[PDB]
Amino acid sequence: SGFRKELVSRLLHLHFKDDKTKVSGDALQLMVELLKVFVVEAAVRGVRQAQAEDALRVDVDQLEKVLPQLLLDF
Amino acid sequence: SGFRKELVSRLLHLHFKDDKTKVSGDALQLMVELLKVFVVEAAVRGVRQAQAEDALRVDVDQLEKVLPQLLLDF
Amino acid sequence: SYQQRLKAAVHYTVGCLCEEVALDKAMQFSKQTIAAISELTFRQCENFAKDLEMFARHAKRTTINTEDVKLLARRSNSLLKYITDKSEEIAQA
Amino acid sequence: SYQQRLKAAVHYTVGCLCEEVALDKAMQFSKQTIAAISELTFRQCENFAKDLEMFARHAKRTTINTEDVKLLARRSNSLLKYITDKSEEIAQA
Repeated sequence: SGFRKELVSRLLHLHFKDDKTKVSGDALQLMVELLKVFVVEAAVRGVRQAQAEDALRVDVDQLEKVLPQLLLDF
Repeated sequence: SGFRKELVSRLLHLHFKDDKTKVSGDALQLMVELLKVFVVEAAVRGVRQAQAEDALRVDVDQLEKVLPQLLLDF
Repeated sequence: SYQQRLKAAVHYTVGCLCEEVALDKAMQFSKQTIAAISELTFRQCENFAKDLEMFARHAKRTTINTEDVKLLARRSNSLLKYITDKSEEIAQA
Repeated sequence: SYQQRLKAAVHYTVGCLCEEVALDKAMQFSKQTIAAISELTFRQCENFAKDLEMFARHAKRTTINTEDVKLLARRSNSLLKYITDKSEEIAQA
Protein backbone atom coordinates (compact mmCIF):
# COMPACT_ATOMS: atom_id res chain seq x y z
CA SER A 1 0.00 0.00 0.00
CA GLY A 2 1.12 3.57 -0.64
CA PHE A 3 1.04 6.78 -2.66
CA ARG A 4 0.88 6.95 -6.44
CA LYS A 5 3.74 8.82 -8.15
CA GLU A 6 1.36 11.11 -10.05
CA LEU A 7 -0.33 12.24 -6.85
CA VAL A 8 2.98 13.07 -5.15
CA SER A 9 4.18 14.87 -8.26
CA ARG A 10 1.10 17.10 -8.27
CA LEU A 11 1.33 17.80 -4.53
CA LEU A 12 4.94 18.97 -4.83
CA HIS A 13 4.32 21.07 -7.96
CA LEU A 14 1.55 22.87 -6.11
CA HIS A 15 4.27 24.43 -3.97
CA PHE A 16 7.40 25.06 -6.07
CA LYS A 17 8.33 28.73 -6.17
CA ASP A 18 9.67 28.41 -9.72
CA ASP A 19 7.75 26.90 -12.64
CA LYS A 20 11.13 25.75 -14.00
CA THR A 21 11.57 23.27 -11.14
CA LYS A 22 11.13 19.61 -12.05
CA VAL A 23 11.50 16.29 -10.23
CA SER A 24 13.41 13.24 -11.46
CA GLY A 25 11.59 9.91 -11.76
CA ASP A 26 13.92 8.29 -9.25
CA ALA A 27 13.52 11.20 -6.83
CA LEU A 28 9.74 10.94 -7.20
CA GLN A 29 9.90 7.25 -6.18
CA LEU A 30 11.95 8.10 -3.10
CA MET A 31 9.37 10.76 -2.20
CA VAL A 32 6.55 8.26 -2.57
CA GLU A 33 8.35 6.07 -0.07
CA LEU A 34 9.17 8.96 2.28
CA LEU A 35 5.54 10.12 2.46
CA LYS A 36 4.50 6.57 3.33
CA VAL A 37 7.02 6.52 6.18
CA PHE A 38 5.71 9.89 7.40
CA VAL A 39 2.07 8.77 7.49
CA VAL A 40 2.85 5.36 9.02
CA GLU A 41 4.97 7.02 11.71
CA ALA A 42 2.12 9.42 12.52
CA ALA A 43 -0.29 6.46 12.83
CA VAL A 44 2.05 4.19 14.80
CA ARG A 45 3.07 6.97 17.17
CA GLY A 46 -0.59 7.84 17.67
CA VAL A 47 -1.29 4.21 18.52
CA ARG A 48 1.59 4.22 21.03
CA GLN A 49 0.20 7.34 22.70
CA ALA A 50 -3.28 5.83 22.85
CA GLN A 51 -1.87 2.61 24.35
CA ALA A 52 0.07 4.64 26.94
CA GLU A 53 -3.03 6.51 28.09
CA ASP A 54 -5.27 3.47 27.87
CA ALA A 55 -7.60 5.25 25.44
CA LEU A 56 -10.17 3.26 23.47
CA ARG A 57 -8.88 4.51 20.11
CA VAL A 58 -6.57 7.09 18.57
CA ASP A 59 -8.47 10.36 18.64
CA VAL A 60 -7.19 13.81 17.86
CA ASP A 61 -6.07 14.49 21.43
CA GLN A 62 -3.64 11.56 21.23
CA LEU A 63 -2.47 12.49 17.77
CA GLU A 64 -1.73 16.07 18.80
CA LYS A 65 0.71 14.96 21.52
CA VAL A 66 2.88 13.08 19.05
CA LEU A 67 2.90 15.72 16.32
CA PRO A 68 5.62 18.10 17.59
CA GLN A 69 8.24 15.34 17.71
CA LEU A 70 7.03 13.74 14.48
CA LEU A 71 7.60 17.01 12.64
CA LEU A 72 11.00 17.44 14.27
CA ASP A 73 11.89 13.98 12.98
CA PHE A 74 10.87 14.91 9.42
CA SER B 1 25.78 41.36 23.21
CA GLY B 2 26.39 37.96 21.63
CA PHE B 3 28.59 34.96 20.90
CA ARG B 4 32.29 35.15 20.11
CA LYS B 5 33.37 33.68 16.75
CA GLU B 6 35.97 31.41 18.36
CA LEU B 7 33.39 29.85 20.66
CA VAL B 8 30.98 29.12 17.81
CA SER B 9 33.81 27.72 15.72
CA ARG B 10 34.77 25.27 18.47
CA LEU B 11 31.15 24.23 19.09
CA LEU B 12 30.63 23.37 15.42
CA HIS B 13 33.96 21.55 15.05
CA LEU B 14 33.01 19.37 18.00
CA HIS B 15 30.37 17.82 15.74
CA PHE B 16 31.66 17.64 12.16
CA LYS B 17 31.80 14.07 10.87
CA ASP B 18 34.86 14.84 8.74
CA ASP B 19 38.05 16.48 10.02
CA LYS B 20 38.42 18.00 6.55
CA THR B 21 35.36 20.22 7.06
CA LYS B 22 36.07 23.91 7.62
CA VAL B 23 33.98 27.06 8.03
CA SER B 24 34.45 30.34 6.18
CA GLY B 25 34.95 33.54 8.20
CA ASP B 26 31.81 35.08 6.72
CA ALA B 27 29.80 31.92 7.41
CA LEU B 28 31.09 31.94 10.99
CA GLN B 29 29.79 35.51 11.44
CA LEU B 30 26.37 34.52 10.14
CA MET B 31 26.35 31.59 12.59
CA VAL B 32 27.23 33.91 15.46
CA GLU B 33 24.19 35.97 14.55
CA LEU B 34 21.94 32.94 14.05
CA LEU B 35 22.77 31.49 17.48
CA LYS B 36 21.92 34.85 19.05
CA VAL B 37 18.54 34.81 17.32
CA PHE B 38 17.94 31.25 18.56
CA VAL B 39 18.69 32.09 22.20
CA VAL B 40 16.76 35.37 22.15
CA GLU B 41 13.75 33.62 20.60
CA ALA B 42 13.87 30.95 23.31
CA ALA B 43 13.96 33.68 26.00
CA VAL B 44 11.30 35.92 24.45
CA ARG B 45 8.96 33.00 23.77
CA GLY B 46 9.47 31.81 27.34
CA VAL B 47 8.55 35.28 28.58
CA ARG B 48 5.41 35.24 26.42
CA GLN B 49 4.38 31.88 27.86
CA ALA B 50 5.00 33.10 31.40
CA GLN B 51 2.96 36.26 30.72
CA ALA B 52 0.12 34.14 29.29
CA GLU B 53 -0.06 31.93 32.37
CA ASP B 54 0.48 34.81 34.78
CA ALA B 55 3.55 33.10 36.25
CA LEU B 56 5.95 35.07 38.45
CA ARG B 57 8.96 34.26 36.26
CA VAL B 58 10.05 32.02 33.41
CA ASP B 59 10.72 28.63 34.94
CA VAL B 60 11.41 25.37 33.17
CA ASP B 61 7.73 24.43 32.90
CA GLN B 62 7.08 27.55 30.80
CA LEU B 63 10.20 27.05 28.73
CA GLU B 64 9.29 23.45 27.92
CA LYS B 65 5.97 24.47 26.34
CA VAL B 66 7.66 26.74 23.83
CA LEU B 67 10.49 24.39 22.88
CA PRO B 68 8.76 22.11 20.33
CA GLN B 69 7.77 25.04 18.11
CA LEU B 70 11.07 26.84 18.64
CA LEU B 71 12.95 23.82 17.32
CA LEU B 72 10.56 23.49 14.39
CA ASP B 73 11.31 27.12 13.56
CA PHE B 74 15.07 26.46 13.58
CA SER C 1 -11.75 21.64 -7.51
CA TYR C 2 -8.11 20.81 -8.19
CA GLN C 3 -6.82 20.81 -4.59
CA GLN C 4 -9.97 19.19 -3.23
CA ARG C 5 -9.30 16.23 -5.50
CA LEU C 6 -5.66 16.01 -4.40
CA LYS C 7 -6.69 16.14 -0.74
CA ALA C 8 -9.27 13.39 -1.37
CA ALA C 9 -6.60 11.23 -3.00
CA VAL C 10 -4.29 11.85 -0.03
CA HIS C 11 -7.15 11.16 2.41
CA TYR C 12 -7.88 7.85 0.64
CA THR C 13 -4.24 6.73 0.81
CA VAL C 14 -3.89 7.90 4.41
CA GLY C 15 -7.07 5.98 5.30
CA CYS C 16 -5.62 2.82 3.72
CA LEU C 17 -2.31 3.19 5.55
CA CYS C 18 -4.04 3.89 8.87
CA GLU C 19 -6.28 0.88 8.31
CA GLU C 20 -3.24 -1.33 7.86
CA VAL C 21 -1.77 0.01 11.10
CA ALA C 22 -5.10 -0.33 12.90
CA LEU C 23 -5.47 -3.95 11.71
CA ASP C 24 -1.92 -4.77 12.70
CA LYS C 25 -1.91 -2.95 16.04
CA ALA C 26 -5.52 -3.86 16.93
CA MET C 27 -6.30 -0.22 17.71
CA GLN C 28 -8.93 1.88 15.97
CA PHE C 29 -8.45 5.43 14.68
CA SER C 30 -11.26 7.96 14.84
CA LYS C 31 -12.50 9.44 11.55
CA GLN C 32 -11.29 12.81 12.84
CA THR C 33 -7.80 11.43 13.45
CA ILE C 34 -7.57 10.03 9.92
CA ALA C 35 -8.63 13.40 8.52
CA ALA C 36 -6.09 15.24 10.68
CA ILE C 37 -3.30 12.95 9.45
CA SER C 38 -4.44 13.56 5.84
CA GLU C 39 -4.38 17.33 6.41
CA LEU C 40 -0.97 17.08 8.13
CA THR C 41 0.32 15.10 5.19
CA PHE C 42 -1.04 17.56 2.65
CA ARG C 43 0.60 20.43 4.57
CA GLN C 44 3.88 18.52 5.00
CA CYS C 45 4.13 18.29 1.21
CA GLU C 46 4.44 22.07 1.14
CA ASN C 47 7.56 21.89 3.31
CA PHE C 48 9.05 18.89 1.47
CA ALA C 49 8.62 20.63 -1.90
CA LYS C 50 10.18 23.97 -0.88
CA ASP C 51 13.15 22.23 0.80
CA LEU C 52 13.71 19.95 -2.21
CA GLU C 53 13.67 22.89 -4.59
CA MET C 54 16.13 24.83 -2.42
CA PHE C 55 18.41 21.83 -2.07
CA ALA C 56 18.48 21.47 -5.87
CA ARG C 57 19.18 25.14 -6.44
CA HIS C 58 21.85 24.89 -3.72
CA ALA C 59 23.63 22.47 -6.03
CA LYS C 60 22.72 24.64 -9.03
CA ARG C 61 20.11 22.22 -10.40
CA THR C 62 16.54 23.05 -11.43
CA THR C 63 15.68 19.37 -11.45
CA ILE C 64 15.34 17.68 -8.09
CA ASN C 65 17.30 14.46 -7.77
CA THR C 66 17.80 11.57 -5.36
CA GLU C 67 20.57 13.36 -3.50
CA ASP C 68 18.09 16.16 -2.74
CA VAL C 69 15.58 13.63 -1.39
CA LYS C 70 18.23 11.82 0.68
CA LEU C 71 19.33 15.17 2.12
CA LEU C 72 15.67 15.76 2.96
CA ALA C 73 15.40 12.36 4.65
CA ARG C 74 18.50 12.99 6.80
CA ARG C 75 16.35 14.18 9.73
CA SER C 76 16.52 10.96 11.75
CA ASN C 77 19.42 8.51 11.47
CA SER C 78 16.78 5.77 11.28
CA LEU C 79 14.98 7.78 8.60
CA LEU C 80 18.39 8.01 6.91
CA LYS C 81 18.96 4.24 6.90
CA TYR C 82 15.67 3.80 5.08
CA ILE C 83 16.11 6.45 2.37
CA THR C 84 19.59 5.12 1.54
CA ASP C 85 18.34 1.51 1.47
CA LYS C 86 15.29 2.45 -0.62
CA SER C 87 17.25 4.43 -3.20
CA GLU C 88 19.22 1.32 -4.14
CA GLU C 89 16.36 -1.08 -4.98
CA ILE C 90 14.48 1.45 -7.11
CA ALA C 91 17.93 2.01 -8.59
CA GLN C 92 18.02 -1.72 -9.29
CA ALA C 93 16.41 -1.09 -12.67
CA SER D 1 37.62 19.72 30.61
CA TYR D 2 37.29 20.89 27.01
CA GLN D 3 33.50 20.63 26.65
CA GLN D 4 32.85 21.87 30.18
CA ARG D 5 34.66 25.09 29.27
CA LEU D 6 32.66 25.47 26.04
CA LYS D 7 29.40 24.91 27.92
CA ALA D 8 30.45 27.51 30.51
CA ALA D 9 31.19 30.01 27.76
CA VAL D 10 27.78 29.28 26.19
CA HIS D 11 26.10 29.51 29.61
CA TYR D 12 27.74 32.91 30.21
CA THR D 13 26.57 34.28 26.85
CA VAL D 14 23.10 32.79 27.28
CA GLY D 15 22.90 34.38 30.75
CA CYS D 16 23.82 37.77 29.27
CA LEU D 17 21.25 37.48 26.49
CA CYS D 18 18.54 36.33 28.90
CA GLU D 19 19.42 39.21 31.22
CA GLU D 20 18.91 41.66 28.39
CA VAL D 21 15.52 40.13 27.64
CA ALA D 22 14.60 40.05 31.32
CA LEU D 23 15.56 43.73 31.74
CA ASP D 24 13.65 44.71 28.63
CA LYS D 25 10.56 42.58 29.26
CA ALA D 26 10.55 43.12 33.05
CA MET D 27 10.27 39.37 33.65
CA GLN D 28 12.77 37.26 35.55
CA PHE D 29 14.16 33.91 34.43
CA SER D 30 14.91 31.17 36.93
CA LYS D 31 18.50 29.92 37.18
CA GLN D 32 17.20 26.55 36.00
CA THR D 33 15.63 28.12 32.91
CA ILE D 34 18.87 29.87 31.97
CA ALA D 35 20.75 26.58 32.32
CA ALA D 36 18.16 24.74 30.22
CA ILE D 37 18.47 27.33 27.45
CA SER D 38 22.29 27.00 27.60
CA GLU D 39 22.00 23.21 27.32
CA LEU D 40 19.47 23.54 24.48
CA THR D 41 21.83 25.89 22.70
CA PHE D 42 24.81 23.59 23.15
CA ARG D 43 22.76 20.68 21.77
CA GLN D 44 21.37 22.78 18.90
CA CYS D 45 24.95 23.40 17.75
CA GLU D 46 25.22 19.68 17.07
CA ASN D 47 22.33 19.89 14.60
CA PHE D 48 23.50 23.15 13.00
CA ALA D 49 26.99 21.72 12.42
CA LYS D 50 25.86 18.42 10.84
CA ASP D 51 23.37 20.21 8.56
CA LEU D 52 25.95 22.81 7.51
CA GLU D 53 28.48 20.12 6.67
CA MET D 54 25.91 18.17 4.64
CA PHE D 55 24.78 21.28 2.82
CA ALA D 56 28.40 22.02 1.86
CA ARG D 57 29.05 18.48 0.68
CA HIS D 58 25.73 18.66 -1.20
CA ALA D 59 27.33 21.43 -3.25
CA LYS D 60 30.62 19.49 -3.31
CA ARG D 61 32.42 21.83 -0.89
CA THR D 62 34.37 20.84 2.22
CA THR D 63 34.33 24.43 3.40
CA ILE D 64 31.04 25.76 4.72
CA ASN D 65 30.00 29.07 3.22
CA THR D 66 27.33 31.74 3.60
CA GLU D 67 24.98 29.99 1.21
CA ASP D 68 25.07 26.95 3.52
CA VAL D 69 24.21 29.14 6.52
CA LYS D 70 21.41 30.93 4.64
CA LEU D 71 20.00 27.56 3.61
CA LEU D 72 20.16 26.61 7.28
CA ALA D 73 18.34 29.80 8.29
CA ARG D 74 15.54 29.20 5.77
CA ARG D 75 13.34 27.57 8.44
CA SER D 76 11.10 30.58 9.09
CA ASN D 77 10.46 33.26 6.46
CA SER D 78 11.10 35.80 9.23
CA LEU D 79 14.29 33.93 10.11
CA LEU D 80 15.08 34.12 6.38
CA LYS D 81 14.66 37.91 6.20
CA TYR D 82 17.21 38.27 8.97
CA ILE D 83 19.92 35.94 7.63
CA THR D 84 19.74 37.61 4.19
CA ASP D 85 19.85 41.10 5.73
CA LYS D 86 22.70 40.14 8.08
CA SER D 87 24.85 38.57 5.36
CA GLU D 88 25.02 41.89 3.53
CA GLU D 89 26.37 44.14 6.32
CA ILE D 90 29.09 41.70 7.36
CA ALA D 91 29.69 41.55 3.62
CA GLN D 92 30.07 45.33 3.72
CA ALA D 93 33.78 44.91 4.39
